[PDB]
Amino acid sequence: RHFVHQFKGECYFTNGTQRIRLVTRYIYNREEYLRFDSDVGEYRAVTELGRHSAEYYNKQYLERTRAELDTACRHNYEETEVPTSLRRLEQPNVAISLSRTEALNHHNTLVCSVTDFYPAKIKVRWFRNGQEETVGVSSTQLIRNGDWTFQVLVMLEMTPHQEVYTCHVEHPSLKSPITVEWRA
Amino acid sequence: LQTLALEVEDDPC
Amino acid sequence: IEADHVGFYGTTVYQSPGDIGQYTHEFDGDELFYVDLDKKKTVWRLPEFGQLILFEPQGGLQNIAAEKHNLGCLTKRSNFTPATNEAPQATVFPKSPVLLGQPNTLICFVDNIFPPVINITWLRNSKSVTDGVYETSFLVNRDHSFHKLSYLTFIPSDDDIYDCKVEHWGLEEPVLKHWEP
Ligand code: NA
Ligand code: NA
Repeated sequence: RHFVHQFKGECYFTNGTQRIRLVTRYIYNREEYLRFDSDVGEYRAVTELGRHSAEYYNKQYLERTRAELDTACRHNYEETEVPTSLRRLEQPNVAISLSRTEALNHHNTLVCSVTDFYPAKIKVRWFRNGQEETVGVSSTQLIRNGDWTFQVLVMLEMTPHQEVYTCHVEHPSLKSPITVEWRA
Repeated sequence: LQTLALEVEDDPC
Repeated sequence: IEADHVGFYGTTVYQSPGDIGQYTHEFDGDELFYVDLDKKKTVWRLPEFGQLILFEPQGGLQNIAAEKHNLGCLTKRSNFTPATNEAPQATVFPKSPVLLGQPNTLICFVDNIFPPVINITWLRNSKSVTDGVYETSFLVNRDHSFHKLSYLTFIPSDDDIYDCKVEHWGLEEPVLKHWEP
């Protein structure tokens, strides 16, 4: 038999620190039983396991827990995330591969691999002879590598004829977009 | 510059 | 909850038996640091962040002690209801497009981990590989399970086959996820 307890402190930020919401969670195994939520303003029992806990936490800790919206959430964001997490900029690498061996008049997929970028915001577009492609484009979910970089693969359904295909990538880390060409 | 914990508060038992 | 950014601060896990604890911060879903509880040291995922930002480990040790206490109270109050073992799910993918002869990293992403005890190991041609490997902390999920990533740095070759092997109490047999160029 194994037993687990978790505590989660969560600071949600909108428009910098103009809007902050603090949520703390007390969890037994995987059951959240007690929660503070700054939008509520007090602790509440989430399940019966926390029924008598919520009154005690409100009586003993509530002023400190509310104060943490400023002393922890706002402080950590303005003083420490602004100069580290929020200024990190990693430029994407862009490569194009064909899914299947190239054959005239045969269906294929062009894959634009966009890798190692940060932050997550990115715009990837496929072009054919300068014409943006709408239908036949698909994308993997954004893949979190766990090392503070992302990757995404953007696919284009196509059929090689006779001409030129371009993957186009815009990202906050780039002064100008990246373009990579493939010729049929 | 220092980042601070959100504090775990003690259950009453 | 919609937001532009999310910080996870004070994040603490404690488990018994075994006195297993973890303290982490995260920002927008990536690990800022964990506190090494044996060495009482803050270990930042990006070292340059920790050169600029101080986290005193005592704050992590305090939360760990409070969670050890809370684990004690809640196990008794639940009448010693034990954790349910989940079956983790694993996937392997490369960090960058694979080119023979060019260094790369295999990433074994393991999800639905609960309780947070696991053994993730790599095999090359069915033989254990440990040099250079590193893994993340247990990163939290919204459903209060965990995920973890392991990294194998390697040079791709046509003659090498890789597996990520995952052992966990919620698996009858070890999970083996294959990858090759
Ligand atoms: Na108080
Ligand atoms: Na674009």
